[PDB]
Amino acid sequence: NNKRWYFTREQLENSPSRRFGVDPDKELSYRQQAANLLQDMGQRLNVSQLTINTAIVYMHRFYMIQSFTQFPGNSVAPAALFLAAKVEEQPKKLEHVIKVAHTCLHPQESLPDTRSEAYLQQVQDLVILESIILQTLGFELTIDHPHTHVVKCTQLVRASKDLAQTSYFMATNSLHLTTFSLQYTPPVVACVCIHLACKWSNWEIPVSTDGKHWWEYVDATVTLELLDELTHELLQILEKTPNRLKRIWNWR
Amino acid sequence: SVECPFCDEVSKYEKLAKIGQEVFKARHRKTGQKVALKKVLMENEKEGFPITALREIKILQLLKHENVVNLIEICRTSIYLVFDFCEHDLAGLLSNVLVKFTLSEIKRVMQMLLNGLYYIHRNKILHRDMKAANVLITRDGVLKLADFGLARAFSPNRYTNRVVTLWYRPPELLLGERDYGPPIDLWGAGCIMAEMWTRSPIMQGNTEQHQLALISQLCGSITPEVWPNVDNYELYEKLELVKGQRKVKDRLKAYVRDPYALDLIDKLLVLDPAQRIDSDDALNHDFFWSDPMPSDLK
Repeated sequence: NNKRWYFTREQLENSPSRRFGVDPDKELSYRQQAANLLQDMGQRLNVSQLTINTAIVYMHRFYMIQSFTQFPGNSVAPAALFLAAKVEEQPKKLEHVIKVAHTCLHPQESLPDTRSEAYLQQVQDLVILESIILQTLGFELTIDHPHTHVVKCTQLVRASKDLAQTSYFMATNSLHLTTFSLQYTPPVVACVCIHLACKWSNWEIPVSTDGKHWWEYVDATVTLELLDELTHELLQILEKTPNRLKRIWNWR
Repeated sequence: SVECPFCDEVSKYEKLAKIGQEVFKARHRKTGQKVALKKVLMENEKEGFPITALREIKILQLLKHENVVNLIEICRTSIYLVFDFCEHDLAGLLSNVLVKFTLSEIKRVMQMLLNGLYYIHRNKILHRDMKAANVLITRDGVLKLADFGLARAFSPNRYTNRVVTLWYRPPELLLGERDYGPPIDLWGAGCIMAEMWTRSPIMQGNTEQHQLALISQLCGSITPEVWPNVDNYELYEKLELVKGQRKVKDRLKAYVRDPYALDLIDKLLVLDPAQRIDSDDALNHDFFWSDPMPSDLK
């Protein structure tokens, strides 16, 4: 059901990984590293950011049920991506995905002979892992991403190509860097991203004659208290991330 | 071993009897509720979990409606899709002489059918396998569209061409069309409607040419006057096309008799996909709104 893959902050604290002796903070790293590996492979495999995003949500959800101590990010990322590419109608061949995973994880090794018993074996490992992901997600694979809603929002509120560009950037980074996708609906996250993007660009969208703030047309539940709270978290993690902000920094 | 909150083991259901030839009729061990378990096939599956099953699962999870088959859950051990069990199907009932529908009831069947189509198309899904054998009727006389393993979401588009069982496959596809839409399902709806009286698939080709010939001997012939722009298909100039030839209403005049039924069928089995009536207008046709009025099933 609806409330199934959204978790409270206390639920996020007592995660499967926590039960096996992983710090809150270590676990957060394990997730960010998975999102990075997913982004690197996806770029090399030439799948869309959408597929990459979908794979990131799978990974996020998969680790609310499973522990990093039992399933390594470096094993789950490729499988999640292999699956997400099928689901988003950009199937990549199994052998192909294994090969790109290998170069990312081991730039200096050289692929085993595709005839070796040890390579036939790593193919079998991925297939087994994909099946475990499907069962962990209970075959719920249709993912909604904030990006859909950013376009809607930043457009109907008359934003420069620029402002819109910064909002998508934030949306993409909220997946790599945070667990918002486990806590807030995509329409809310989109508001969070547009909000920070405005703040980052010194832009303010004017209050309507009715007295309605822009976001009330996006999600009726959303409050400024919450918007400011979440943008602050997102901005803080962005600051801890080397070069990430440089990408949107107005250098003129 | 590994935790699994959201995928139940299929052992919760008790296997009663093979059907598909792996599809089983089964009984929930606690409640007795009868269901159908369809194993997901794994022969020649070289690329992990079959993209065709992912797609179907994706669509079934989306489509929730009184006239669309209902996927209850997915179960592990293989992997099984669980459906509400349904005893009958339009193909079985129509090929069964003891079974008899009144005109009042036929109206109800087409009504439910068209409503199912209207709904799935509304959700940007093409069924792509319209045939009597894919239409279910539940013990309570409720019609459900079933078998979405060949269905596809829709939105110059280049969709797959070898789709829909041959006898129900529309002119467009039999001419090499790849930018088609919901009308392909409506053509199939037509073939099923006529089948409600004739008790047998009206057009039984053996090859693509044989099917296209049969269509011409019924709908008149493929003509740029009748079907604006038809001659842009390279498979039109190539393959054999007849000349002279409209007999939709005469050949069916026998079985049906009712004016309205014949008029709708003429509008479903229309050559130009863009002039073929859609689910919304069909439901609105006088056939469902003149006497006798549509009645429930038993």
